[PDB]
Amino acid sequence: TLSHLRRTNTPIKPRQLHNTHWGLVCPAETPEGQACGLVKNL
Amino acid sequence: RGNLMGKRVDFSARTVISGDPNLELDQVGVPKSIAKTLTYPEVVTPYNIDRLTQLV
Amino acid sequence: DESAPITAEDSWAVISAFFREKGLVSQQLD
Amino acid sequence: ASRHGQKGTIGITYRREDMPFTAEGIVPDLIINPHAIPSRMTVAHLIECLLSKVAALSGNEGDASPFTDITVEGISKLLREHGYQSRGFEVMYNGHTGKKLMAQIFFGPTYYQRLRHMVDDKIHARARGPMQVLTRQPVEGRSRDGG
Amino acid sequence: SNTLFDDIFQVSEVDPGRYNKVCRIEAASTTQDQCKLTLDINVELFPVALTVTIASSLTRSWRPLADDYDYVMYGTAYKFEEVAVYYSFGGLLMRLEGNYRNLNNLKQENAYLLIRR
Amino acid sequence: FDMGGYFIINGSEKVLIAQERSAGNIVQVFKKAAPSPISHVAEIRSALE
Amino acid sequence: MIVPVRCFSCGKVVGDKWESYLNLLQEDELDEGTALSRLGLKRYCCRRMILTHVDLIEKFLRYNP
Amino acid sequence: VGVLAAQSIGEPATQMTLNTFHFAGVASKKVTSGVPRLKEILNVAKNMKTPSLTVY
Amino acid sequence: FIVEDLKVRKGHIAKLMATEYTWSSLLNEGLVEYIDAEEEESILIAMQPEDLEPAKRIRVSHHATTFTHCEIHPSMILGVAASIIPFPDHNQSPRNTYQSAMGKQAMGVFLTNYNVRMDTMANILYYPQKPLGTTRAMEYLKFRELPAGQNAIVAIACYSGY
Amino acid sequence: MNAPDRFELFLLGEGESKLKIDPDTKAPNAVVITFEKEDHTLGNLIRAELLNDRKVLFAAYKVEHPFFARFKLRIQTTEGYDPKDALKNACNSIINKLGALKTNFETEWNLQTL
Amino acid sequence: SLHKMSMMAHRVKVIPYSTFRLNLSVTSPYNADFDGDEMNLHVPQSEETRAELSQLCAVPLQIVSPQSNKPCMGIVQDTLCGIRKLTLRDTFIELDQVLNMLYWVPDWDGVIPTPAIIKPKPLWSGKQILSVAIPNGIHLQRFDEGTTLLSPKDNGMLIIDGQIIFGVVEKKTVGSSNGGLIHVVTREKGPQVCAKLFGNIQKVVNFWLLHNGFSTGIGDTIADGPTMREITETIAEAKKKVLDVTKEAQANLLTAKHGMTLRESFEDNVVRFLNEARDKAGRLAEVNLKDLNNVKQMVMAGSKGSFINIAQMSACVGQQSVEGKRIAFGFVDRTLPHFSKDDYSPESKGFVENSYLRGLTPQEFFFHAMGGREGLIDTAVKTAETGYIQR
Amino acid sequence: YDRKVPSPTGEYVKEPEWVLETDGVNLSEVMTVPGIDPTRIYTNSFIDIMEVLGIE
Amino acid sequence: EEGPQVKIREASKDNVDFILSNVDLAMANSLRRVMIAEIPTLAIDSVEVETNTTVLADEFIAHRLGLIPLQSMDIEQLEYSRDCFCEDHCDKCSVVLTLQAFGESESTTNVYSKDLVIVSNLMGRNIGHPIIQDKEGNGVLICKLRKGQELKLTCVAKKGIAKEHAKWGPAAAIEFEYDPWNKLKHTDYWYEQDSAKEWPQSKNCEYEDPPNEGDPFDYKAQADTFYMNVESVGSIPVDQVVVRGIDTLQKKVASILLALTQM
DNA sequence: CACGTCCCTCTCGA
RNA sequence: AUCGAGAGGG
Ligand SMILES: Nc1ncnc2c1ncn2[C@@H]1O[C@H](COP(=O)(O)OP(=O)(O)OP(=O)(O)O)[C@@H](O)[C@H]1O
Ligand SMILES: [Mg+2]
Ligand SMILES: [Mg+2]
Ligand SMILES: [Mg+2]
Ligand SMILES: [Zn+2]
Ligand SMILES: [Zn+2]
Repeated sequence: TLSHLRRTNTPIKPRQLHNTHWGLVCPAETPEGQACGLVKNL
Repeated sequence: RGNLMGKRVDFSARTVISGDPNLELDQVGVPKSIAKTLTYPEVVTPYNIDRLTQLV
Repeated sequence: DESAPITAEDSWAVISAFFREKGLVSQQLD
Repeated sequence: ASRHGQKGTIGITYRREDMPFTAEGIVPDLIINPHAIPSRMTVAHLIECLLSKVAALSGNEGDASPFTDITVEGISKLLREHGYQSRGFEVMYNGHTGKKLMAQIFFGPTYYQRLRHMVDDKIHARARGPMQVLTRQPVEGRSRDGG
Repeated sequence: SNTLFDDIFQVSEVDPGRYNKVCRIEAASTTQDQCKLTLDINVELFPVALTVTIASSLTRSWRPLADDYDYVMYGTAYKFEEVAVYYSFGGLLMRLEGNYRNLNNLKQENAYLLIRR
Repeated sequence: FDMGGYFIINGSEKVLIAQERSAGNIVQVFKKAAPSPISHVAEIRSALE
Repeated sequence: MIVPVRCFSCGKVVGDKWESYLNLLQEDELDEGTALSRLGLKRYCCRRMILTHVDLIEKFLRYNP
Repeated sequence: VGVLAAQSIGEPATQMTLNTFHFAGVASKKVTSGVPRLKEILNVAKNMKTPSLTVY
Repeated sequence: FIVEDLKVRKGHIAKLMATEYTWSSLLNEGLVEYIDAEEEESILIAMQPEDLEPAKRIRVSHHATTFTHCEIHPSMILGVAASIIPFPDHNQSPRNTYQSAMGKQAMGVFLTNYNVRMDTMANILYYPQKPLGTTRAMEYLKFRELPAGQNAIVAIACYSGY
Repeated sequence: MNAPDRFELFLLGEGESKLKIDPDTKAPNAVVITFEKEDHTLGNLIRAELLNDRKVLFAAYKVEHPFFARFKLRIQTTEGYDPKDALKNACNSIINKLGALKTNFETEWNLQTL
Repeated sequence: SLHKMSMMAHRVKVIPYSTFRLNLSVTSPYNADFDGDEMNLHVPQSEETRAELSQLCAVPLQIVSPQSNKPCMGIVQDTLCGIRKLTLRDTFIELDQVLNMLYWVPDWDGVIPTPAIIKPKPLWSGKQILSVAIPNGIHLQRFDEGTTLLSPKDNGMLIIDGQIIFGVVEKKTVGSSNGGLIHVVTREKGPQVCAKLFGNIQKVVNFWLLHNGFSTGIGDTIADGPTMREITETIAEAKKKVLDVTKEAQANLLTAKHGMTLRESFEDNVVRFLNEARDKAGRLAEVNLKDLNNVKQMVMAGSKGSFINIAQMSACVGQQSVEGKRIAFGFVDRTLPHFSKDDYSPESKGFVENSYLRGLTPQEFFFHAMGGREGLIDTAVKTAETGYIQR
Repeated sequence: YDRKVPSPTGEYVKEPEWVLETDGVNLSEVMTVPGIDPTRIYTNSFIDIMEVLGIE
Repeated sequence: EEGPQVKIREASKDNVDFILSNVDLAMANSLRRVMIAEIPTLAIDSVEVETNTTVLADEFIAHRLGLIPLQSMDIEQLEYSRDCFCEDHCDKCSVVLTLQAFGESESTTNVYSKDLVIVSNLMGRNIGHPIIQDKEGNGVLICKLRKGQELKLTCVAKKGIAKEHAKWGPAAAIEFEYDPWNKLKHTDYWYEQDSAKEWPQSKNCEYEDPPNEGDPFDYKAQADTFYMNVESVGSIPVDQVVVRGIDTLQKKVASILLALTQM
């Protein structure tokens, strides 16, 4: 449940895990598929 | 391309697969239930008529 | 004694504090 | 699945007498294949199994917290503190014949999770079956007794 | 069907090599200090620190009385090397270097091995 | 333990998924393709808060 | 969700030792592992059987009917 | 043989780029000159991404 | 945190642990700061606190001092689902990116009121157990109070070939 | 679902004889008995107390498959010496061994009291 | 279904529980593991489509592939790991264990092999007992590194008339090797003959491993004993051999390579000073680990595991590569807000000095997390390139 | 590059030889240069090679 | 004394240690197995629920009731429900139990193992009694009720063994060990420095004499003297756990004779 | 300026 | 039911 409420959709690399993602987004929590690194978690 | 080059088909099945070291290479452990839903139209003949009527 | 800096274990009391105010749905609600 | 992406289905079920057993009488709830380790590189799994081994014994919630200086060489010091093999292993005995094993078994608890994937709720099979409205070929899905 | 070879050797060289239950061996024939012999030996049943034979009996299935030695092995020969035979015991090997008893030993694919004291 | 943050609509609990967007009212400088006539472009997404 | 009658990997009965284990720390105020140890749980599969269990039924009987 | 060479060429490509995280950050020539160039090679395309003359 | 010549002290450690029976204090007391990603561009943060000022796991160049801020605890980079991973530093990163999505696939008590709500489909474990391996991040996910699995005696070993 | 009812681990079915003797055509004076509804509780036990039979040649057993509670037992003996008897002479040897354990435990047990 | 082999014909064997069950050796063709994996089943309806499946698409008919003109099935997992464990000289089997093994072979000649060792205590060699499952009429010959005619370390492989002469059985011998046992048996004997071989080995080898057992713990990812004192030095000089070039080009003195700029050049030499050192702590790891190591054992047989794995787990992870190049500067001229600006060191550019055993750092983890994603992207986003080229 | 060529004793032997690689493809002109082997030259641009040396 | 000898080390109402002198391992193990699974025992098998208003679902409370121990001393005089001749069950194969529970007290009201009473005839044989080893003599905690919850059910117990389901498991854990000093080489120890120092000598080590380094391992040594310890959940006392383990294995090998003469 | 792998399992809304 | 939307699995 928690994970769903802190979810980040990103519209259609914008996928690559970015450095500016440190501390603000989970480096591991993201779905394998047409969303890997695109839809992230907080 | 998905109605003629490829169809959904009767006489088909699917389930989780597990590995067996006491099976033979060219085999497939089919769950009982699948073998009660999956059939084969055997033709009645002197060779099989005795087996066939028992099944029935 | 209000003096010494802080340890690795002391930080956890800080984190414990952060949630007791904002929580986990912090941004969703605010 | 353990909490390190350690998925896997049940290949078979065994009773305690068919099962391998430690000398204390303890028996494994779960036997995961040693080959799921080098390729998957889940050393955190091995360490959770060693940590939880002590956590149960001394009876103290073991800090699996990430970035702290908790060594394996210290946990092992605690696991030999409780008289066990410092590295998690234990002379275990062939359940069938009852003789030992010419190798020792890394043992101990590990937090596993039952996942929303039951074979009974996944298996499907069909012959004849219902037929699509317009294409007169099988209907899609297990839900609809399809092909 | 008697002994296909009779000779004795010496405390030459002992080797483990990660192996801790079997050891390779070297040996110098005491009859003529020129007849090499090298082979593996289960040092678990028979340590080392010195006799030898061959023979071929005393086909057909196996059951559980010509044992007069201590450590005995059965195997088969797999090569013939001019200058020396090569034998194997399921997994254990053996090499007897020579040229003299060409008649006693033979190219058979069967033979026992005996060691005495 | 239910922490909320969601709505209830005709029964089902609907969640709002954080929609990400490259901020507006900022100035950005971009190169362009090798065959593109433009050598560079300066962009601003002009929008009122 | 309530004390598991009999330990999983042993068969050891541990459904009775809840309100005993629990009171070995509320009353006697002991070390959890030393309480488990005093409730006769030498094998750690039993130790975890009590130690890891959370007694969620208590947070269930809070509602009305 | 044709529907076979096709699979024989296409299986390892599709299957190699499925075991890329078994080593996590390794890259290598998975998606460097394999998948890329091969796409070029099949489409031909004059705008090659690395026109090299290895002159002896 | 913010640092000069560490802003926050063990004194402020008691200004909180007592109040448990404030955080906005630390914010207005100027001991903490909300740095967005752009304000990060013009700051320097110390990983661990005491470890970054003047056998085991190898470290790096903490001696280069100019710091302006400190990381609360390195763990806080994780999302909820990935936080429950024990020892993610001893794990190939993709393994972490999986267990993150599988912790959402698991079972166990999801709410204490399941008996009283009519939700389409829902699984509940028969005897949930708080894990033996816990991260300090868990106390805040309320995870020991609503576990997701069970501590199974796991024997990593070959046996039948099943 | 497709799981067999637990009791089929020991309860025989329609006509199934607990034991079924077949002659090992391969090697003469050998037999293979298909023990139905049994396992290494009996399997490993009978094989071992057969190995001690001086006039016994071969003694092994395989649980065909862990699903199906049943094992084949192959027994070979010296010429003429019926293997079916070698199983009887091995069985009673077990029961007579067992019976002595019971009485030696019962007496040793009846003494101590704590 | 990217394979002629990904659709095979098997004999039905109705069984309980709701899983399809298939022989562990037919995994590699379908690329199936038993982790929530799902498989289709189709069933013929006429006696001719029947014969069409059994006379063409039968699993044993397909044992050797035209794809790479080699066997596409072979021993894997349990059986492989225990078949080199079994085929040893230290590995002996006594009688009570030997008769069990002999029985499991359904095509057994029912004759007890005269024991390799007789009199002290009738013992049998691992390979010796294995040989009754190998069919008389087989001759195979392989020479490894320094393999002689009197095998030194049970090197290479030689089977003569279906019995093992010397050498340990590993992936090379019993895998899907270009000239492996599987390949030789299917050609000089037949498709269905070899198939029965597959089972005849899975029934014996697995049985032996049952009563020998095999495990793996964190103990097997531990060198620590002056090999971790050795490896750490390799990563120290590597931070100086890469610091060498780091200061060289800091004072212009960088003899730029021809073609690749000073920066490109620098990194190319730098990048391999880590990968050549991190790969040197992975052979320093492999060295200390005894032949009693479990992680080491699985890779020696070829069961599972590779050279890198031992390195990353016990020795050192290594540089993380995203889009080929190292970790770049998302922040202005720096890689992280914990790092000095314009820092080009390997610690900043994404080198994991620690192993998985030691545990990464707050930084080491993130980069390793960046690199993984790049991979997780290949395995989920760049698969549509190759599925389309195939179409 | 280390190219394998037959020694006067007949046995193949590893004799190095210098080679140049480019970042451009003008085959029609670079091959006609004096001082190379116009029989060994090679560009990865198979498109340009079809244009210069024929389809085969 | 008569061959397979014994020697008791310790013994109590729950655990029981003992050494087995001159016995075949392949046999001793087969007894461990019999003890675990194939010893007869009683426990609940069918639970008719008249009214359940608890936070625990029906079959969740069901699942455990069987898991609860029941008296089984004189179990051999209660036929298997399947072997008897009655429609369903009766008194010569089942022991009916009733568990009625209403929570009056505002304070939460616990339902225990004691709280089940038998509504059948025992015929003067020890059976069906909810084995209570509790400190405060309360038994196994089945449920918890609030101010007005309720629970009316009826349990029909039956003879059974752990094979059908481990709730008929009369044994808990079976401590098995032999040859504490690995003299027989039945396991190849694992170490990164020293095998002996890294593996602790077992408790049952003072009983066999150490190996004496300067010696040549004797293959002729065989498995002998097995260090055991059987625990009783209660269902059957720790003597009959081993006595009937020995005795019901007897019947196994003996019924093999039974059908042996029918051939 | 048209393609953008393969299947499979559930949820909901005109 | 059909179209659309989404989340998972291999
Ligand atoms: N997106 C996809 N498209 C096609 N096939 C896929 C896809 N994802 C997975 N597969 C197939 O399913 C399998 C994926 O591997 P799987 O998820 O079983 O993990 P794994 O290799 O066991 O991982 P680990 O290293 O954790 O053990 C392969 O056989 C692959 O062909
Ligand atoms: Mg898989
Ligand atoms: Mg897998
Ligand atoms: Mg996957
Ligand atoms: Zn237990
Ligand atoms: Zn009755």
